[PDB]
Amino acid sequence: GSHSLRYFHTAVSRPGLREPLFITVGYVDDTQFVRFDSDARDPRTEPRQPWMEKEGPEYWDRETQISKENALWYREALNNLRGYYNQSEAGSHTLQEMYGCDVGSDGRLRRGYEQYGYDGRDYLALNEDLRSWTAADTAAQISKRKMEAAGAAERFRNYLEGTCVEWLRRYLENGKDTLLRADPPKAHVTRHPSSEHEVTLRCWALGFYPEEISLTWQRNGEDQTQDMELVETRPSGDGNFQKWAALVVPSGEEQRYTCRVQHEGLQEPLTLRWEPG
Amino acid sequence: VGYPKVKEEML
Amino acid sequence: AIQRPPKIQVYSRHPPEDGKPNYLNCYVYGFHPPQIEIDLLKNGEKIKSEQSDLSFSKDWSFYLLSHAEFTPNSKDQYSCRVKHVTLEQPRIVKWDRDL
Repeated sequence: GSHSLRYFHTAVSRPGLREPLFITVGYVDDTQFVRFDSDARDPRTEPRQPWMEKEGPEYWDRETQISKENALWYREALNNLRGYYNQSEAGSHTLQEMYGCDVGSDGRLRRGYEQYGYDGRDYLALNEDLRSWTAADTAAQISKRKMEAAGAAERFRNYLEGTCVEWLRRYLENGKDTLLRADPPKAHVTRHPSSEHEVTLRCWALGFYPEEISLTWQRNGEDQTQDMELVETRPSGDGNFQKWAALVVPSGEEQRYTCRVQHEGLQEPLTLRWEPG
Repeated sequence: VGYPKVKEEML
Repeated sequence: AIQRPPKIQVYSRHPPEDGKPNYLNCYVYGFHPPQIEIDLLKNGEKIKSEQSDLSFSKDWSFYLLSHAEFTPNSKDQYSCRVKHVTLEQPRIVKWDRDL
């Protein structure tokens, strides 16, 4: 199995306050493991999993220090971007960044990422070659030129190929019980009759990890996705996920319809039907 | 661990 | 000019049953910009809740979970109220315990 370490920064300007809001969250696969929030009383990087308590106080202090400096960096970035776009300081804007590394089962760097978003759109991205950049427009071309003149890509490539991949290995060992599990969904179909003519069948998948899952409905080897409501996958609140797929069928034909659940924790796909009781 | 941003490498 | 309204699911962590402690969740996602207010209501009044750390998806849209421990029972009604720039008035989504 492949694995990822990813960090997510969000900077939000706040017209007439001393500082933007800066939040970082880190994830290994689909598990959140750290956070930093510039608005906390005494902002610090904090664990979000019990097994991160394995890291000593140097780890926390250092993550905290760079987060603070990151917050300063974002403040300047937000100012510069408004300049490029002739946007008044009176208005709030959002800069977002996602970055990290994917590693294969073989344990080595399969792919590195560094992407910026501005007011919800792609802005500037490090290419897969880890030495060139893609700018979304002429503002981002200014940022691209700055990154090229500074040689930013080189420093980031060094992180990815060393530090990133090495720490992900370590996190994967320290949280092995949490992180290396594949908890299959518990699945069942429930019945919800509006009238004597029509009933909604809801196929539920609960308690699963990791997030990726396939729920589909079939009638006779015939796929029903054009009639089904598929909700976005949602968190349990305790480190797992939940999802359902519903479709309206005629009363008395419930047994013609099957729900198929596919997930990494399942040896084979589940195929389920609504069952009396 | 995360990556430190430096002011010399600026958007 | 990118403004995406939130999508909202209200739900209990576990299949609900009267007198059994549980967790009430309001998952709010797909939204932009990130400023948002998310309140869990019990019979139309705000209860104490905690909120997850701001995070986002591949299309830059944000997601948050607002959650509270609760003990369901036959009388108490629950809902989640969301305020965002894309909503002309606050949106209230009722907890449907029979989904």
